[PDB]
Amino acid sequence: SQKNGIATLLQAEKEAHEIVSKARKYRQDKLKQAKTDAAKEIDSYKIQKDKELKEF
Amino acid sequence: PTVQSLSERKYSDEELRQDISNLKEILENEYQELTSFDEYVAELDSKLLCWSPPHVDNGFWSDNIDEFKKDNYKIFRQLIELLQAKVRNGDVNAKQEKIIIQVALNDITHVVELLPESIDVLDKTGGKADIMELLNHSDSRVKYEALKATQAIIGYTFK
Amino acid sequence: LTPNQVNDELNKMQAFIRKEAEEKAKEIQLKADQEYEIEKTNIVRNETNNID
Amino acid sequence: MALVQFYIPQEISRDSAYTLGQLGLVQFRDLNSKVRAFQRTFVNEIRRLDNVERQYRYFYSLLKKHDIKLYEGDTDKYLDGSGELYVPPSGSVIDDYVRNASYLEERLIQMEDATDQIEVQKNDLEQYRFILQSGDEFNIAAAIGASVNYVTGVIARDKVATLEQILWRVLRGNLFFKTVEIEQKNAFIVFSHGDLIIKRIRKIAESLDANLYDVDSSNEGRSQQLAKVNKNLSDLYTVLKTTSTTLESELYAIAKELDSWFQDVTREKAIFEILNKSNYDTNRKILIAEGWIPRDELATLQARLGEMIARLGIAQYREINAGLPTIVTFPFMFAIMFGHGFLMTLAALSLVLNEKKINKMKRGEIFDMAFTGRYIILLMGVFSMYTGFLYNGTENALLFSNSYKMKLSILMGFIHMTYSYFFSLANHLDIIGNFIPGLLFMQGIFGYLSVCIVYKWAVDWVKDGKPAPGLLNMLINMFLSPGTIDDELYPHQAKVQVFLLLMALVCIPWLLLVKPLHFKFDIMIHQVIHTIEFCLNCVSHTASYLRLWALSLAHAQLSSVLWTMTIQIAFGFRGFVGVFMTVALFAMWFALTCAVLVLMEGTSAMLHSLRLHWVESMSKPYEPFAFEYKDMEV
Repeated sequence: SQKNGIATLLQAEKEAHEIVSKARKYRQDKLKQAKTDAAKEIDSYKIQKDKELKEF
Repeated sequence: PTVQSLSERKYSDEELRQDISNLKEILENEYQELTSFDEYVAELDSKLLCWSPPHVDNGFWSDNIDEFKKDNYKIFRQLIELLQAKVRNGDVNAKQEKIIIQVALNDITHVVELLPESIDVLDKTGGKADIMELLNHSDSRVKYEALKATQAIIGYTFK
Repeated sequence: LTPNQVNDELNKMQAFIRKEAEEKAKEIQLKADQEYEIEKTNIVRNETNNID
Repeated sequence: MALVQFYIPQEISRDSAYTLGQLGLVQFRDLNSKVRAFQRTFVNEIRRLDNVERQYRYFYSLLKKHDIKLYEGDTDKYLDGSGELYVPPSGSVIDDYVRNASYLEERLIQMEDATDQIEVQKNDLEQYRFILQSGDEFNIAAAIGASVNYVTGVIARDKVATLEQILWRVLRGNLFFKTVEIEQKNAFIVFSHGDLIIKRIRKIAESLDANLYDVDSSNEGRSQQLAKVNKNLSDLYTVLKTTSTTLESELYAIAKELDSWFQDVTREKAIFEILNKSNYDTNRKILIAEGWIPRDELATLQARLGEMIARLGIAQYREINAGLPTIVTFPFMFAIMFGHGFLMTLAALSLVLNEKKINKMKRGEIFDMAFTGRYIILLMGVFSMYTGFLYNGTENALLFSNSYKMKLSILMGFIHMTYSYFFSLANHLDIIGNFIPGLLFMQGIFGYLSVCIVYKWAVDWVKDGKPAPGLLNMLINMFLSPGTIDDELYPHQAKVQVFLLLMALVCIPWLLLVKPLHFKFDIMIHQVIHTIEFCLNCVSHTASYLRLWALSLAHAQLSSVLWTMTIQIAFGFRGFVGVFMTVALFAMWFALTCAVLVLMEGTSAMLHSLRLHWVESMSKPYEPFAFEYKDMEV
């Protein structure tokens, strides 16, 4: 029964490495999502300062 | 030491080796980033001696030896007067005086072994007599540091 | 020797390797969220300095 | 349970798992180096091997600095007493074991260098203090200031001082002296010269094999310098005493830790090779499995490491058939060549208790291998006394004792020859073959020759004779079909030689014919080479039996000649001449008899060689030699 579970453990190690590769891919995509979600914040402070400059 | 020994025996995960290698550079450069004269003057002025990564190097005492010499070696006479004054008031076989006696014996051994002109300050001040008696007491690591400090001044006497 | 001990040992080893793989897998996004928030705060301060 | 890992090729994993199962093991499952996250090809195993090499170099430097010998033994199991103390049952830590040895060696090197420098400085100042104090006298007259110049120095020979005084007196005028002082080894010299020629005297004194300077000690800033030299020599003795006590306490406190650290570094270095982190180990042992073993069964499983399996902590035949009949056939046939066997049993039994002390004595190369095989020399030495006591039946003349001892080795070797064929026929269990034809022609010829030798000793009345018997009947037989027996054979009536020749001639086709029937449920050349090799070995195996009776009769004649030639001369000339001549003749006779018995015991390896090659060829290698000593041990 070792010859049937040996390939299941060998594929289970590759799936376990693939899960960490998927988590590293999501962690790598989280920086691009943070930069894309952070690059738009300058327009609200620029328009908020322009509203305070237009009010003055 | 755990980061340096753990840096050689890395794991399968790259995040552990990148975290240990990233923390080892900031931990090693954190103590090396400070000045030896401000650390030695702050530790000697604060009256608290302790070991560090840059305190066991002979280059710090050799670099601060010329800057410390301003009153005929008054800085080394103040450190030897702090070690001998700690030896008289607050006698050995104590927890507090053992660290300052060991660090003052290592720094006095490195400063005495660095230049041969600091031996006159120890004989003029009077801390050279307590260095020979401090070796025969307990704390044999501090007795080995005082044995190296007495061997450094004893090496310049006879060649 | 027997196949039941190898089947139980491989069955425990596969579940332990899978649970260790997922439990070691969650920390990448668990630190990546705080890293993305720190990068967004740094970019927001970098834009707010020139805006001010 | 204790996690164990083994590495070997993927060809004998079924045979390697049987030894671990018989020695204690459960949950044997085959795996690879790409399943778990703790066994794969990584550089961490090479870095741990480099850290184990640096820890081995630090342990070698600490062992060399400790003044102790290098530790060894290969202690890896926990069943023994010293293996449990020299090997921890917990996990392996390379950094914690490396830092505890590097931290001790880093202080031990500075303590040894400071102790050697303080001892050299204290020996120099103490050596120069007595020279300065002795030279100052020849009361303060020369060490406190004067108008004359003195030259003090130590020298190991007065001839160099006489030649330097003759050269200085001949080449520089009367500017020398003549002084001699005994010292502790060197001699104190006393030279005097002018105060304006001290620079020229340094080159001639240094070039004359001497160190005659103005001042021996390096303390001359006051009057006198011996007071400061007595203080420096009074503090250097205390600093050298404290450094010697701290160095002795450090080496005595670190010697056992380094000795256990070497044994832990052996298994820690073996764990890196068991991890398979190198590309060369992947193309050598492709099979790597794991199993569960208990703590109590880990000692018995770690005692025997199988044939090629690597039993990790916390010629591979085991049962048959390599050395089964060699344990009885080896010492019994080897002891027949050697009562003379009492000295071999006493010398063999004397090394039992003294094996540990005799292991480190370093005396001889054959005595060490005899001390390792104590059970073989004890069994063969004990069995040699029985057959040796019978020869040295009786023997009083020539051609009387050799007629029975010559025919005794044929019947003695025939039982081992039939036992080797029965042991070879028992193995491999149509499903059997290649052994029914063997021992049929030699069993008939040698069976009728042994039967004629057995019936020859009963031939009384006259229908008997001793020409020789044995070889004479077999030599006369097989050359005459019409005859019956010549001589001393069973006369019933003539058909014994016809049945023996028919059974020996019928074994020719049955040998090669029985190979394909026994092989099944390139064989031609193997059957022809096995037929010619069996035909040559059948005559060579029976022909090689003469060395036991030859060496036995030669040793018995060589012992009885000296004993019969010394016993009569020992008892003659009564008085002091009988005690002195009997003591010297008995001492020289026993001294030559011990060397003759050691020469026969050293020359008795023909049964081990012929039993190792010829007996091992038809039975199945060096597995029977280790299997014979391992049989009596277990």
